Amino acid sequence: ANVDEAILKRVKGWAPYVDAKLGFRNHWYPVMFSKEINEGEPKTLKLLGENLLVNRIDGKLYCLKDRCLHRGVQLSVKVECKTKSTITCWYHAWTYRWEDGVLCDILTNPTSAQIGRQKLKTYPVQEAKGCVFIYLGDGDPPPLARDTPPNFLDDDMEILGKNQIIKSNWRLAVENGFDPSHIYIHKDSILVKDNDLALPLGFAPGGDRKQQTRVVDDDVVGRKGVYDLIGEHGVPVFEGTIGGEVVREGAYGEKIVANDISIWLPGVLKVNPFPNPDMMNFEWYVPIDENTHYYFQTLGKPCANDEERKKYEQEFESKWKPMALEGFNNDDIWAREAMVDFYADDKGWVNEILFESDEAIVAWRKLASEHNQGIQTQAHVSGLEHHHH
Amino acid sequence: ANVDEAILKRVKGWAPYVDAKLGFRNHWYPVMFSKEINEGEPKTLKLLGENLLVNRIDGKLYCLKDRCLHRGVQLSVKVECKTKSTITCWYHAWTYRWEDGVLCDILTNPTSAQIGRQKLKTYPVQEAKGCVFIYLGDGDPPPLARDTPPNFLDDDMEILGKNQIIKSNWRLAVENGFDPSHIYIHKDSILVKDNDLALPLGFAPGGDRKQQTRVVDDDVVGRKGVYDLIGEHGVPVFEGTIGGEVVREGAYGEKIVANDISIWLPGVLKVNPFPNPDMMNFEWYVPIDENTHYYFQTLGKPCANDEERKKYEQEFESKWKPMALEGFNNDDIWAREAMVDFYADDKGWVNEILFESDEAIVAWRKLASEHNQGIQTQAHVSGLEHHHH
Amino acid sequence: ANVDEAILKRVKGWAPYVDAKLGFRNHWYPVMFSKEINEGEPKTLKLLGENLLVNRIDGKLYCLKDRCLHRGVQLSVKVECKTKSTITCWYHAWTYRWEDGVLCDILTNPTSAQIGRQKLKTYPVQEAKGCVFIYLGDGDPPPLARDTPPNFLDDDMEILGKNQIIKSNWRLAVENGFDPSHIYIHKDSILVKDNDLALPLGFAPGGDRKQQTRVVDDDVVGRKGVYDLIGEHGVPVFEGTIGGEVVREGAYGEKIVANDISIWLPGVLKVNPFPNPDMMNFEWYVPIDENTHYYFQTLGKPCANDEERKKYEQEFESKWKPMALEGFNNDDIWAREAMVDFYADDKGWVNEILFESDEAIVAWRKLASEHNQGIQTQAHVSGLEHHH
Amino acid sequence: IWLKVCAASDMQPGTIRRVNRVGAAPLAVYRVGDQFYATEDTCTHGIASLSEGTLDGDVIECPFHGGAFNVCTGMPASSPCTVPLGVFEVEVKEGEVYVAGEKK
Amino acid sequence: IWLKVCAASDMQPGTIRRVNRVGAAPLAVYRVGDQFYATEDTCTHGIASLSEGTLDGDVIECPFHGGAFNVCTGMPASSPCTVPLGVFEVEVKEGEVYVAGEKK
Amino acid sequence: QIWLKVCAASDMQPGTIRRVNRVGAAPLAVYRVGDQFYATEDTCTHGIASLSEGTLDGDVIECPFHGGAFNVCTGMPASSPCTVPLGVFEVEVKEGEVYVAGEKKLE
Ligand code: FES
Ligand code: FES
Ligand code: FES
Ligand code: FES
Ligand code: FES
Ligand code: FES
Ligand SMILES: [Fe+2]
Ligand SMILES: [Fe+2]
Ligand SMILES: [Fe+2]
Repeated sequence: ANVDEAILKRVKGWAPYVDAKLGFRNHWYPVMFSKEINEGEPKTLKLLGENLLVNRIDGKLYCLKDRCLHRGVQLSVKVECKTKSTITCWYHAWTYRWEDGVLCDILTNPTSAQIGRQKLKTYPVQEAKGCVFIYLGDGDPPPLARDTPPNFLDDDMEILGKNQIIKSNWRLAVENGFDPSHIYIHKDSILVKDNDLALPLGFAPGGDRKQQTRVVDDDVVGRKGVYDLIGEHGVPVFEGTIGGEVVREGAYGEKIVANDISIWLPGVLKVNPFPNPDMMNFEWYVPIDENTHYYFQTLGKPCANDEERKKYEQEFESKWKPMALEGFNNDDIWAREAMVDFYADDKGWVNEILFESDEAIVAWRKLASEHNQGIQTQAHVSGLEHHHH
Repeated sequence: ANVDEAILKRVKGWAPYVDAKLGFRNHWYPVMFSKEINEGEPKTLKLLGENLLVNRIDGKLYCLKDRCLHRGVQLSVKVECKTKSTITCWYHAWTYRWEDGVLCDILTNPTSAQIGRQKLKTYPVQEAKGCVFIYLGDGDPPPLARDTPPNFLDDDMEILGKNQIIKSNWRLAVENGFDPSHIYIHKDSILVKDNDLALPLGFAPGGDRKQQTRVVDDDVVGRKGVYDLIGEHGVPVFEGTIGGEVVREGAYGEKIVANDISIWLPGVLKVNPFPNPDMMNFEWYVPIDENTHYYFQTLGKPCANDEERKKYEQEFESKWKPMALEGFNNDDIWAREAMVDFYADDKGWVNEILFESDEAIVAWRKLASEHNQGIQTQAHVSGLEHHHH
Repeated sequence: ANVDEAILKRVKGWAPYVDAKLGFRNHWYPVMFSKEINEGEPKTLKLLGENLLVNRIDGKLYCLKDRCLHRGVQLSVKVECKTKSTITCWYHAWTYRWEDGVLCDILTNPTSAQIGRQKLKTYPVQEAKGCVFIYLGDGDPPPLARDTPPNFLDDDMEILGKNQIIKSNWRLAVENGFDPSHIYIHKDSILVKDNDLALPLGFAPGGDRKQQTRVVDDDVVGRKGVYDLIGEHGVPVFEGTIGGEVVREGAYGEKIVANDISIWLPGVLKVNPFPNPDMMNFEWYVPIDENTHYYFQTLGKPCANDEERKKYEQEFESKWKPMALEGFNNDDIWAREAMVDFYADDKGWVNEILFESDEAIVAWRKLASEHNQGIQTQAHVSGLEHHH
Repeated sequence: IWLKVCAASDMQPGTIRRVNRVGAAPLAVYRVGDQFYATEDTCTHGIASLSEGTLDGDVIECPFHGGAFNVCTGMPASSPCTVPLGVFEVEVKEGEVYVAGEKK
Repeated sequence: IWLKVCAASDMQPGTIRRVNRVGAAPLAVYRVGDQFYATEDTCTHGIASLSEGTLDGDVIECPFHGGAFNVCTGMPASSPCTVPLGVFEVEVKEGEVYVAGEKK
Repeated sequence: QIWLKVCAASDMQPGTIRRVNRVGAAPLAVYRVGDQFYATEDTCTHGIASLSEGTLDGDVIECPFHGGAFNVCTGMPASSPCTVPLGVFEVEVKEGEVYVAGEKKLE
């Protein structure tokens, strides 16, 4: 639907994934932090190509599509919330309820037959761990846990992080994140020295194909993902050689980290333990449009009370955020961007020459193709098209 | 021709209009004011996607297509008018007469067989009311009166105005201007308050839809247009309510304006009287290319003598221009721009959800579709194409 | 393959040429000057749409495609030359030899089955007259002389020049250069006056079509090109008229120049003698992508010793470069840019209305169409495709 | 409770007939074969008159944007339409078509 | 006035022959089946020789840009040609091809 | 040793593929085209795909990953993006028993 049929026909093992250029519909996605949206102050954002508006009323979040039903203008061009529970389009005053999107009034013509007979698209919104999740889908939403990695929602798990827009398709961000051998680009990260980490340069695989990963599709919660087990039978590379001569060495620090990595639909990575032996790293690559994504980074650390929460918060600002989220992950950002040209014409999905560790990426592509809840299409963006027969 | 055939097939009520992305060929269009072009100073512009050159020789205006017949370069890159009646291409010196566009000489080869056997496209140009009109069409032009609103050419009518380039397709401009309910965007205009105008928030229609408009299929000079009669049997709305609560009020001024509003092909609106009970407002939305148009604004007021003309010009510069042409119409500009995305992929022409007052727009779309004198195509811009034998 | 088939069908006399929007594959192309590439200092460039990396090792030049075989990233984003004879991708450490492109090591997995079983594309590189030529083609390359105009490689011919990226398709640059009548745009060049040049405004052709040019396809070194012979039977134009009245005159200087003009595949012009009666001007219009090209300008003057070479170099820097390469040729740059719009949609190749002197351009279009060594396609850029 | 439309003979199969009602919105009567159906005349997607549309079987296509509805059920058949059309009862008594002034 | 061009049999069916005229523009003589026609040889859109073009019925296609003309009327048949070709009536008498001296 | 016992010729239907795993070595793929047998490395030279999981069309095997293909008899590429030839291993049938070479042929 989104890609030349000749290409989809070639990638028989994961065509749905290759076709999912706009992301997967019917999944929850984090788009901002709770503290970024204030009471009565609608905020705009684009998710899966759709312009949305989020507002907080009586502390609860509501989401309406930011596109008037009438002439298709963004209501946000000139926000007019004239009553607590509604928003009035600045153009011809069509008024909608945040609660159900129903066109309840039209100031330019209170006798219009459209009143009460049209409805603006709304999307479920849920806040968890100080993060704002939007269910970009149709029908009643599944539990949030289904689209989050294990432990993210733990009661004692304190979540902190940052978010930003990155210029690359979401899939390139995902594959880079789950890529076992990309650890090489982190060899000079400040976190390595400054946090005394043990970090190999790569991995010499061991065992059979099936042993390289653990595909999860029997999670009682419904979670669908893959675990990277390359380290279970492999031999970590600490001395890189060329022509038999050592030209590079891994990091021989004491802190053991990132020995438990997994990727979960709709596209969230869990690195454990990281950036420190007593922490976890959860990062989402949320589709904005075919060329961009939100790089939603979160770090979690169990905290029994305000005491620890405050301390954690302090270290997050002074150390973890600058040394890890940025000092470590920044290289991930330009790495993703570096793959844009090769895959931009969709040809990269055919011409890529993979090697052993990409077995982890293949497992993900297959899992995503088989368990996604829907392929977002441009028609979903402009307006579904069909001619029942 | 210019739109997906699948879309044109759907809009049976006005396919030609939807197809007219580049504008209607064979109509007169104002592009600048007479004072903007002086004797012997060629001026460039783009109209209906075509690059044009206008020059004033012995007081009379002439228009040539700004594209050499030889290698297609714009003559204007380096203007060489070596004799009062001609223009020489800077590249290989092909020389054309402004009067008829004939290739009368070629300095680089005076023996060329092309001399006298080729003709650069010329377009009729006429100055009226200090405005420069170009007939972007083929063959003998019809009277200018056909493409101008009633009274614009009245002997005593004194015309003053402003012109600029706006980033939106010309049709979005036309529809916004003739939109009966768009008056809502002007509720806070400085003109309404500073000129004590009565301005409702909209209208509750009355009578049959047939009574909502008055189509003029022909008049003394072949004019084609539509009058907005929503206020004839409609009820002006002065109190905007939501859930029964009053949240906004119209303006209760004593000056009654805009009792007569009409749109005419090729796309010029007449508002009478406006912005004052003794004046008229005539505004064109001229197609430059598929994404932009000239917003050619004019205000007219009958003047019997030089004394009145001077007084009017003073009032225009000190009040009407900044308070009306700018203070009022600037909101029309951004409303216009807000509709670009929805119609940019041509899908808005199918997905829009219209309501009662839009009968005016529908009437215009059908009138435009039935009586335009030609659909400008990209082939007109590059060179008409036809193949057979 | 690059242009609408309906258009190609219309230009039966030179369809291959019109389709060659990305240039001709399997030809040598100059891309920079020798002094611009230093030992162990990799340089990036795009040629015929392909991103390339050039490096100098032990003095010799090597050229590798700047695109890792693995995930298609440019190695140049972060160059890692761990050893003198190899380059390691910054992403997963696939390491290639500059000499043959062989994937010889992979630091992230020394046991990988890909090691020694993949090869990154390499292209022949040759330095001549201080110019770096890359053979953007496949298989063993032909002698460089085949793709260079006559005398460029002469023993004593000292070559100096300038190079830059220009925003126009390479063909517009070629046609403007070999265009007999475009001489009109140079009528006010500072070179005309400052170097006392004789320069007509144009030419009134004489004789039949075949006499307007000399198509060269019998050259022993295999070079293919066309000589502009419009001046052998014509009548130079020195008095430009409109309605029979003189409105402009040519230049009546003493120095006779540019009466020996020829264009050669893959797209290099030779103007002789120019800009002075004892010099030659050789310029290439190298395809970078569909919209841009390198304007590789060179001026050659015979020099017998190091002493004369230095003299020439100084004159080049103080006079020839600013007065000719820039003072004269700068008008060629915007002239070619002015034709972009008309040909950008490929419709100009159909709608153009040609006149007599264009016989030279037509001759070139036909020569190029018949003797080019291959049409570069977008598939060559992304990866050749073929279904069993 | 019922309004007199026309004689079953006045409508050729596959045609549409608009029924204007005083002080009320218009209705549309369609003859699909030998059976008659009725719905509100105004397309739920805008202000178009469905009686000015094209009937194909039991599906009416709106002249404005190509949206469509099943005239029997009133359910949308083609995008962009999404809101069900109001359906009215029809009776053919004594070779004459009658439409329920009230929607079922 | 008339110019003796050649013997009808000198031209195979569907072929074109260029006729040079000292101190004048060359002409093109076309043989369509057993009929003969003539026009100016130079395409009106450029410098191409129509005698080096492709004849399809009574329409000559220019070798340069695919423009075309009807060789009987001289009117353009395909873009980009827009200027009509000069036509010269021809007469075949005793197996000899004659072409009018001046355009007509 | 030199010849690896694969299976009985009868255990393979025309147009099928069988994967042969070797301890301390890369897997092979045995193809039956009609009543003749051929063999190549099982791993696609263009990546990490298993050709034994692909589709055999005559004497051409199509890789399941990207659609590349090879001629099973010669091992030469048949469809892009494949460009590196497959190592071919001789196969012989002794007493209705299929045997594949332990070392690839050299050319
Ligand atoms: S576009 Fe929102 S009310 Fe008209
Ligand atoms: S492009 Fe104008 S004379 Fe050649
Ligand atoms: S992209 Fe170069 S080693 Fe992976
Ligand atoms: S008004 Fe009927 S489909 Fe839009
Ligand atoms: S020269 Fe004949 S069609 Fe252009
Ligand atoms: S792995 Fe077989 S074609 Fe790519
Ligand atoms: Fe990373
Ligand atoms: Fe307005
Ligand atoms: Fe030049």
